[PDB]
Amino acid sequence: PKMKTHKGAKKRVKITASGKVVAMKTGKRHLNWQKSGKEIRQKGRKFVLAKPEAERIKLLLPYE
Amino acid sequence: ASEVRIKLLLECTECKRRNYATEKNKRNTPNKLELRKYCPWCRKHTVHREVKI
RNA sequence: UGAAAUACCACCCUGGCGCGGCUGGGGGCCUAACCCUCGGAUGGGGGGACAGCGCUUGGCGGGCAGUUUGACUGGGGCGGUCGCCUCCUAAAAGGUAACGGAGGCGCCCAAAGGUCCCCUCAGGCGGGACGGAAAUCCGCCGGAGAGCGCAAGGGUAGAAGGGGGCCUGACUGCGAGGCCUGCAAGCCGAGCAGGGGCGAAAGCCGGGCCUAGUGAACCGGUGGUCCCGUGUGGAAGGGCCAU
RNA sequence: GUGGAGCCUGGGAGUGAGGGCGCGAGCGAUAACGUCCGCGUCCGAGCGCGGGAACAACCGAGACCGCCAGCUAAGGCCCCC
RNA sequence: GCUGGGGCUAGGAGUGAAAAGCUAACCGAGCCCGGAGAUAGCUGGUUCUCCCCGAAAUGACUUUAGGGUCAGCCUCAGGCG
RNA sequence: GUAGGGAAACCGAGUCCGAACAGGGCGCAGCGGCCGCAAAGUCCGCGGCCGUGGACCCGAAACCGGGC
RNA sequence: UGGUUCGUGGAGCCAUGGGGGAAUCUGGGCGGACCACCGCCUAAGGCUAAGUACUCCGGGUGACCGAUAGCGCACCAGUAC
RNA sequence: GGGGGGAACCUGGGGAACUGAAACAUCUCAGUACCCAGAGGAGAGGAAAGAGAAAUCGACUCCCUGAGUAGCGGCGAGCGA
Ligand SMILES: [Mg+2]
Ligand SMILES: [Mg+2]
Ligand SMILES: [Mg+2]
Ligand SMILES: [Mg+2]
Ligand SMILES: [Mg+2]
Ligand SMILES: [Mg+2]
Ligand SMILES: [Mg+2]
Ligand SMILES: [Mg+2]
Ligand SMILES: [Mg+2]
Ligand SMILES: [Mg+2]
Ligand SMILES: [Mg+2]
Ligand SMILES: [Mg+2]
Ligand SMILES: [Mg+2]
Ligand SMILES: [Mg+2]
Ligand SMILES: [Mg+2]
Ligand SMILES: [Mg+2]
Ligand SMILES: [Mg+2]
Ligand SMILES: [Mg+2]
Ligand SMILES: [Mg+2]
Ligand SMILES: [Mg+2]
Ligand SMILES: [Mg+2]
Ligand SMILES: [Mg+2]
Ligand SMILES: [Mg+2]
Ligand SMILES: [Mg+2]
Ligand SMILES: [Mg+2]
Ligand SMILES: [Mg+2]
Ligand SMILES: [Mg+2]
Ligand SMILES: [Mg+2]
Ligand SMILES: [Mg+2]
Ligand SMILES: [Mg+2]
Ligand SMILES: [Mg+2]
Ligand SMILES: [Mg+2]
Ligand SMILES: [Mg+2]
Ligand SMILES: [Mg+2]
Ligand SMILES: [Mg+2]
Ligand SMILES: [Mg+2]
Ligand SMILES: [Mg+2]
Ligand SMILES: [Mg+2]
Ligand SMILES: [Mg+2]
Ligand SMILES: [Mg+2]
Ligand SMILES: [Mg+2]
Ligand SMILES: [Mg+2]
Ligand SMILES: [Mg+2]
Ligand SMILES: [Mg+2]
Ligand SMILES: [Mg+2]
Ligand SMILES: [Mg+2]
Ligand SMILES: [Mg+2]
Ligand SMILES: [Mg+2]
Ligand SMILES: [Mg+2]
Ligand SMILES: [Mg+2]
Ligand SMILES: [Mg+2]
Ligand SMILES: [Mg+2]
Ligand SMILES: [Mg+2]
Ligand SMILES: [Mg+2]
Ligand SMILES: [Mg+2]
Ligand SMILES: [Mg+2]
Ligand SMILES: [Mg+2]
Ligand SMILES: [Mg+2]
Ligand SMILES: [Mg+2]
Ligand SMILES: [Mg+2]
Ligand SMILES: [Mg+2]
Ligand SMILES: [Mg+2]
Ligand SMILES: [Mg+2]
Ligand SMILES: [Mg+2]
Ligand SMILES: [Mg+2]
Ligand SMILES: [Mg+2]
Ligand SMILES: [Mg+2]
Ligand SMILES: [Mg+2]
Ligand SMILES: [Mg+2]
Ligand SMILES: [Mg+2]
Ligand SMILES: [Mg+2]
Ligand SMILES: [Mg+2]
Ligand SMILES: [Mg+2]
Ligand SMILES: [Mg+2]
Ligand SMILES: [Mg+2]
Ligand SMILES: [Mg+2]
Ligand SMILES: [Mg+2]
Ligand SMILES: [Mg+2]
Ligand SMILES: [Mg+2]
Ligand SMILES: [Mg+2]
Ligand SMILES: [Mg+2]
Ligand SMILES: [Mg+2]
Ligand SMILES: [Mg+2]
Ligand SMILES: [Mg+2]
Ligand SMILES: [Mg+2]
Ligand SMILES: [Mg+2]
Ligand SMILES: [Mg+2]
Ligand SMILES: [Mg+2]
Ligand SMILES: [Mg+2]
Ligand SMILES: [Mg+2]
Ligand SMILES: [Mg+2]
Ligand SMILES: [Mg+2]
Ligand SMILES: [Mg+2]
Ligand SMILES: [Mg+2]
Ligand SMILES: [Mg+2]
Ligand SMILES: [Mg+2]
Ligand SMILES: [Mg+2]
Ligand SMILES: [Mg+2]
Ligand SMILES: [Mg+2]
Ligand SMILES: [Mg+2]
Ligand SMILES: [Mg+2]
Ligand SMILES: [Mg+2]
Ligand SMILES: [Mg+2]
Ligand SMILES: [Mg+2]
Ligand SMILES: [Mg+2]
Ligand SMILES: [Mg+2]
Ligand SMILES: [Mg+2]
Ligand SMILES: [Mg+2]
Ligand SMILES: [Mg+2]
Ligand SMILES: [Mg+2]
Ligand SMILES: [Mg+2]
Ligand SMILES: [Mg+2]
Ligand SMILES: [Mg+2]
Ligand SMILES: [Mg+2]
Ligand SMILES: [Mg+2]
Ligand SMILES: [Mg+2]
Ligand SMILES: [Mg+2]
Ligand SMILES: [Mg+2]
Ligand SMILES: [Mg+2]
Ligand SMILES: [Mg+2]
Ligand SMILES: [Mg+2]
Ligand SMILES: [Mg+2]
Ligand SMILES: [Mg+2]
Ligand SMILES: [Mg+2]
Ligand SMILES: [Mg+2]
Ligand SMILES: [Mg+2]
Ligand SMILES: [Mg+2]
Ligand SMILES: [Mg+2]
Ligand SMILES: [Mg+2]
Ligand SMILES: [Mg+2]
Ligand SMILES: [Mg+2]
Ligand SMILES: [Mg+2]
Ligand SMILES: [Mg+2]
Ligand SMILES: [Mg+2]
Ligand SMILES: [Mg+2]
Ligand SMILES: [Mg+2]
Ligand SMILES: [Mg+2]
Ligand SMILES: [Mg+2]
Ligand SMILES: [Mg+2]
Ligand SMILES: [Mg+2]
Ligand SMILES: [Mg+2]
Ligand SMILES: [Mg+2]
Ligand SMILES: [Mg+2]
Ligand SMILES: [Mg+2]
Ligand SMILES: [Mg+2]
Ligand SMILES: [Mg+2]
Ligand SMILES: [Mg+2]
Ligand SMILES: [Mg+2]
Ligand SMILES: [Mg+2]
Ligand SMILES: [Mg+2]
Ligand SMILES: [Mg+2]
Ligand SMILES: [Mg+2]
Ligand SMILES: [Mg+2]
Ligand SMILES: [Mg+2]
Ligand SMILES: [Mg+2]
Ligand SMILES: [Mg+2]
Ligand SMILES: [Mg+2]
Ligand SMILES: [Mg+2]
Ligand SMILES: [Mg+2]
Ligand SMILES: [Mg+2]
Ligand SMILES: [Mg+2]
Ligand SMILES: [Mg+2]
Ligand SMILES: [Mg+2]
Ligand SMILES: [Mg+2]
Ligand SMILES: [Mg+2]
Ligand SMILES: [Mg+2]
Ligand SMILES: [Mg+2]
Ligand SMILES: [Mg+2]
Ligand SMILES: [Mg+2]
Ligand SMILES: [Mg+2]
Ligand SMILES: [Mg+2]
Ligand SMILES: [Mg+2]
Ligand SMILES: [Mg+2]
Ligand SMILES: [Mg+2]
Ligand SMILES: [Mg+2]
Ligand SMILES: [Mg+2]
Ligand SMILES: [Mg+2]
Ligand SMILES: [Mg+2]
Ligand SMILES: [Mg+2]
Ligand SMILES: [Mg+2]
Ligand SMILES: [Mg+2]
Ligand SMILES: [Mg+2]
Ligand SMILES: [Mg+2]
Ligand SMILES: [Mg+2]
Ligand SMILES: [Mg+2]
Ligand SMILES: [Mg+2]
Ligand SMILES: [Mg+2]
Ligand SMILES: [Mg+2]
Ligand SMILES: [Mg+2]
Ligand SMILES: [Mg+2]
Ligand SMILES: [Mg+2]
Ligand SMILES: [Mg+2]
Ligand SMILES: [Mg+2]
Ligand SMILES: [Mg+2]
Ligand SMILES: [Mg+2]
Ligand SMILES: [Mg+2]
Ligand SMILES: [Mg+2]
Ligand SMILES: [Mg+2]
Ligand SMILES: [Mg+2]
Ligand SMILES: [Mg+2]
Ligand SMILES: [Mg+2]
Ligand SMILES: [Mg+2]
Ligand SMILES: [Mg+2]
Ligand SMILES: [Mg+2]
Ligand SMILES: [Mg+2]
Ligand SMILES: [Zn+2]
Repeated sequence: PKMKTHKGAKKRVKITASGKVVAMKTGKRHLNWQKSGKEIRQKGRKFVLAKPEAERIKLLLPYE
Repeated sequence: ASEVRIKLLLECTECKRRNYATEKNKRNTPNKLELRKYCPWCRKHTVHREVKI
């Protein structure tokens, strides 16, 4: 039967207009007091997943 | 960080918002930290005060 | 006269008493629900509003049920080990294994941080009350063998070492370009803007001589924000920023 | 330097038990067809061919098919040959 | 005490002067049908021909270590030159 | 499929972070002589591989239900 | 407690085992806690074709099988054993 | 009038486990297998105390779509209007 959308992927990740997979940087959910303002600021941005991992995630989103 | 080396927040004294997290040794420093920091809401430097984390 | 001032009329406090409603407990009795029993049963006898049983609360509970009970390893078990830092092994780029050889981390500092100004060690010899191998003082020699919070290595006085003054850049908003690299992480970073610190200034400042001092998600807390709000306005509860 | 070279994008893998030898070390006993790395090589997949009495990995050499033709390699040239 | 006939007790259950004994010739949980083609990171097996290329047994991480994901190495198509 | 960016309100060849008119992230643009050629995209056929099913085939020891 | 996409979630709705327990239209249920506004609907009685499912049975037809195939059985088969 | 029977289909009352989550308990397999009661050529459902945002629609059943959407979920595996 028809493939199901993986909802863990759908909730964490976005496929961009050209087919990149963009996610939120990790590492700032907690334990942030002794992290420089540089670490916190930069971890607040989106990044582009490396191609091998992006190809896997995209197959999980067959209808995006 | 330990039982005597606590983490804490710095609260802008004018607009009340907590803008900074840091640490101190409460044996060496029993009194509240007071430090002039740049507050991005007031957009200027302000005395910030130690507050419970 | 005090703050208030009187006889009498209320209403209400105070705290208690006697009646009463309404129950909350307890003690005693009763009989009729309910239970037991009796050649007799629309009855008599016994128990009795308990016990049994229904719903719900917490508790004890291998009698039973489903399972869990790590890996490496000169076989397995036992012992040891599991992440991170330093040195060697490592064959002069990088990287490189063994239950190979040695150590250390799971902290700390409100200054042990920024800037400005100043200062220079250990050690050896001679000399000086108590005062010594070694306390403090004076001279001469002494490039770094001292110091740099803590392992080791690198680095270092033309300071990163010692002292003082003013300070909070132990910034907010970003970030060219790179190191490293399977991912995800880790690392370095000029410069631009906001508002500052020190300095006459050139300038420096996004913690600490550097390399360990750490933990991805999920779930939840707290402070902001005022973005969503299930017909509508709110609210409930979410999101976003910070921890 | 034109090579079954290199680079970019994408489709399909398989492999993640290696092993011997030479050199450089550690471990072991300046032991092991021992073990664990590094550089290389061959076997693996060339148990096809010549030599080494026989013999994956030593020496020689990379088998498209055929020939009762010639030259060589290592190794050999008394006989088995 | 032994024995005939007639009866009752069974599967997490019986029965057991206790051996986990016996419950229809294998009982630490009977047999049959069914869920059912359970599941098996294990072992085995996998069928015509010819042509070209042609690996790996490493690294990281892994309740991981004879299994995997990614990278490395092979192969095909397009492109670059 | 023809628009993307943002958690979203929303805005839109832009948008998000931001005080920024700063910087960055993710985005935005045919060949020939009106024509032919080609193409975004999409539809169908064919083929490789993937997902869901027992999913290349055979094989447990077992677990459960209902009966004997 | 169950049903629903809803596994306690902000948890409404529909169903109900236990306890409490109404009203007759100005009555009552719903629009996802709740309150207001605005709308929708009329619970606690019952019935109702057709369109849908299946294939013991009859027929029609196959880029379905052809006796190890096709039903377990082409034949005296749910038989012998 | 009832009783019993009928391949499969249907409704109601009860209701697993292997398995998947590369262990496992919530979760999944699944209200499936299966037992039982009842129905009939069908059964169930059915004439709004409906939907839910349309100032709207207008019983029920069934197919296509909406849609693997909205959501649910040790926010895992998966489930799924
Ligand atoms: Mg999720
Ligand atoms: Mg994060
Ligand atoms: Mg975390
Ligand atoms: Mg956070
Ligand atoms: Mg958060
Ligand atoms: Mg720090
Ligand atoms: Mg900082
Ligand atoms: Mg900070
Ligand atoms: Mg920020
Ligand atoms: Mg779609
Ligand atoms: Mg009495
Ligand atoms: Mg009595
Ligand atoms: Mg009595
Ligand atoms: Mg009682
Ligand atoms: Mg009773
Ligand atoms: Mg109660
Ligand atoms: Mg209890
Ligand atoms: Mg117990
Ligand atoms: Mg047990
Ligand atoms: Mg279970
Ligand atoms: Mg199980
Ligand atoms: Mg466990
Ligand atoms: Mg355990
Ligand atoms: Mg364990
Ligand atoms: Mg093991
Ligand atoms: Mg083991
Ligand atoms: Mg051993
Ligand atoms: Mg082993
Ligand atoms: Mg061995
Ligand atoms: Mg041995
Ligand atoms: Mg070993
Ligand atoms: Mg042990
Ligand atoms: Mg070295
Ligand atoms: Mg080295
Ligand atoms: Mg080296
Ligand atoms: Mg070298
Ligand atoms: Mg490199
Ligand atoms: Mg060991
Ligand atoms: Mg000072
Ligand atoms: Mg220091
Ligand atoms: Mg001296
Ligand atoms: Mg002296
Ligand atoms: Mg003296
Ligand atoms: Mg002296
Ligand atoms: Mg020194
Ligand atoms: Mg020390
Ligand atoms: Mg100083
Ligand atoms: Mg100073
Ligand atoms: Mg001043
Ligand atoms: Mg960069
Ligand atoms: Mg990287
Ligand atoms: Mg690191
Ligand atoms: Mg770090
Ligand atoms: Mg400035
Ligand atoms: Mg300035
Ligand atoms: Mg300035
Ligand atoms: Mg000045
Ligand atoms: Mg300046
Ligand atoms: Mg700077
Ligand atoms: Mg430090
Ligand atoms: Mg310093
Ligand atoms: Mg989880
Ligand atoms: Mg949360
Ligand atoms: Mg709003
Ligand atoms: Mg509003
Ligand atoms: Mg509303
Ligand atoms: Mg209002
Ligand atoms: Mg309000
Ligand atoms: Mg809110
Ligand atoms: Mg944060
Ligand atoms: Mg080639
Ligand atoms: Mg291809
Ligand atoms: Mg293929
Ligand atoms: Mg593979
Ligand atoms: Mg393999
Ligand atoms: Mg392996
Ligand atoms: Mg291996
Ligand atoms: Mg091996
Ligand atoms: Mg090995
Ligand atoms: Mg090896
Ligand atoms: Mg060797
Ligand atoms: Mg030699
Ligand atoms: Mg050697
Ligand atoms: Mg060595
Ligand atoms: Mg010897
Ligand atoms: Mg060997
Ligand atoms: Mg050897
Ligand atoms: Mg050796
Ligand atoms: Mg080798
Ligand atoms: Mg092999
Ligand atoms: Mg050879
Ligand atoms: Mg070869
Ligand atoms: Mg050979
Ligand atoms: Mg051979
Ligand atoms: Mg040979
Ligand atoms: Mg020979
Ligand atoms: Mg010979
Ligand atoms: Mg040989
Ligand atoms: Mg040999
Ligand atoms: Mg050849
Ligand atoms: Mg000749
Ligand atoms: Mg010769
Ligand atoms: Mg000879
Ligand atoms: Mg001769
Ligand atoms: Mg007898
Ligand atoms: Mg008998
Ligand atoms: Mg008998
Ligand atoms: Mg019996
Ligand atoms: Mg008995
Ligand atoms: Mg029985
Ligand atoms: Mg049994
Ligand atoms: Mg049984
Ligand atoms: Mg059993
Ligand atoms: Mg007996
Ligand atoms: Mg039998
Ligand atoms: Mg038996
Ligand atoms: Mg027997
Ligand atoms: Mg027996
Ligand atoms: Mg058993
Ligand atoms: Mg059966
Ligand atoms: Mg099954
Ligand atoms: Mg089987
Ligand atoms: Mg199955
Ligand atoms: Mg299993
Ligand atoms: Mg086959
Ligand atoms: Mg070839
Ligand atoms: Mg090799
Ligand atoms: Mg390996
Ligand atoms: Mg990894
Ligand atoms: Mg591990
Ligand atoms: Mg683990
Ligand atoms: Mg490992
Ligand atoms: Mg395995
Ligand atoms: Mg691969
Ligand atoms: Mg290559
Ligand atoms: Mg190649
Ligand atoms: Mg490729
Ligand atoms: Mg090509
Ligand atoms: Mg070429
Ligand atoms: Mg579209
Ligand atoms: Mg969006
Ligand atoms: Mg904003
Ligand atoms: Mg832009
Ligand atoms: Mg750009
Ligand atoms: Mg065309
Ligand atoms: Mg086309
Ligand atoms: Mg594929
Ligand atoms: Mg299946
Ligand atoms: Mg199967
Ligand atoms: Mg299959
Ligand atoms: Mg398949
Ligand atoms: Mg058995
Ligand atoms: Mg089980
Ligand atoms: Mg079991
Ligand atoms: Mg069992
Ligand atoms: Mg049974
Ligand atoms: Mg309820
Ligand atoms: Mg419920
Ligand atoms: Mg439920
Ligand atoms: Mg929830
Ligand atoms: Mg609900
Ligand atoms: Mg009720
Ligand atoms: Mg209710
Ligand atoms: Mg009304
Ligand atoms: Mg009313
Ligand atoms: Mg109601
Ligand atoms: Mg209600
Ligand atoms: Mg409604
Ligand atoms: Mg309501
Ligand atoms: Mg509402
Ligand atoms: Mg309505
Ligand atoms: Mg009709
Ligand atoms: Mg009908
Ligand atoms: Mg009909
Ligand atoms: Mg029909
Ligand atoms: Mg027929
Ligand atoms: Mg025929
Ligand atoms: Mg025959
Ligand atoms: Mg036959
Ligand atoms: Mg025949
Ligand atoms: Mg047959
Ligand atoms: Mg027949
Ligand atoms: Mg016969
Ligand atoms: Mg009947
Ligand atoms: Mg049912
Ligand atoms: Mg019934
Ligand atoms: Mg039920
Ligand atoms: Mg059961
Ligand atoms: Mg289960
Ligand atoms: Mg299954
Ligand atoms: Mg699965
Ligand atoms: Mg499992
Ligand atoms: Mg599994
Ligand atoms: Mg298991
Ligand atoms: Mg279920
Ligand atoms: Mg049923
Ligand atoms: Mg069935
Ligand atoms: Mg009946
Ligand atoms: Mg019947
Ligand atoms: Mg009909
Ligand atoms: Mg009917
Ligand atoms: Mg009806
Ligand atoms: Mg009606
Ligand atoms: Mg759609
Ligand atoms: Mg379900
Ligand atoms: Zn402020």
